[PDB]
Amino acid sequence: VQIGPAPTKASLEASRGPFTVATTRLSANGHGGGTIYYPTNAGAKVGVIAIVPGYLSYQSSIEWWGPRLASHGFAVVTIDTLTIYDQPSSRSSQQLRALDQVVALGSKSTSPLYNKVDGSRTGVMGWSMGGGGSLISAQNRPSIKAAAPQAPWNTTSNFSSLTVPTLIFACQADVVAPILSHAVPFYNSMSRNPKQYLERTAGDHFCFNNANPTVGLKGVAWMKRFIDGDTRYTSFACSNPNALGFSSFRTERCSL
Repeated sequence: VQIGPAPTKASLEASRGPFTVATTRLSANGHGGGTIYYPTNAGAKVGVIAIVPGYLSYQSSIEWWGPRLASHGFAVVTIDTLTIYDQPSSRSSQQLRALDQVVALGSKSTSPLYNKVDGSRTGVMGWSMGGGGSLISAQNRPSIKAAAPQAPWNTTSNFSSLTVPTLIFACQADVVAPILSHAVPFYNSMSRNPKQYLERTAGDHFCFNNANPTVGLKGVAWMKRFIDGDTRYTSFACSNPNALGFSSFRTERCSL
């Protein structure tokens, strides 16, 4: 599907895409509740992205993605977890529940999301333990169309089964999830999928939590290309962004 205008570097670096963003609450049901960001004027049904925070953290740590992605044509739910101590596998379960519940609101005539969402097109994102959780979600539910975790943290690194297109945002100087034992092994384990690695120069573990323009371009382009199948975004999704402030870029099985 092709939603919205032809993309440009400027339009993807901008604070917002073309659409106006509303919100509605996701009640706590097997997670800590969330906010659903959605476009009011996409003109067609949109896919769903669920985003999960890190250890000891709340929705605010991942919130900037909500309006950013929603304004380009996605329903984006940012959740709190059952507890702030929850580990990656629990965060994955909660993320999948949030996806399913947003999809179900799209079929509820009393929901603001009624007739606005397409449950056949879904993605997962998240930070830190929620980034590990997003890789776990993609591993456990291969019908997901795209994953784009940031500063992912996980105690194991065998993501070789993944078939989901996966972009890893990595923080070069991360002390919490050091890249040589977390992000890089996670990336290297993958061989069956379109995949990408983008590393922020001298970044600490929180380096993706505050709305960088290249990060925003990449996350939207990856989700457009792989959730929507929108080949207008292939060049933005697959290319080195050639941006100041990034120390490494790698991609495979992301052609043209």
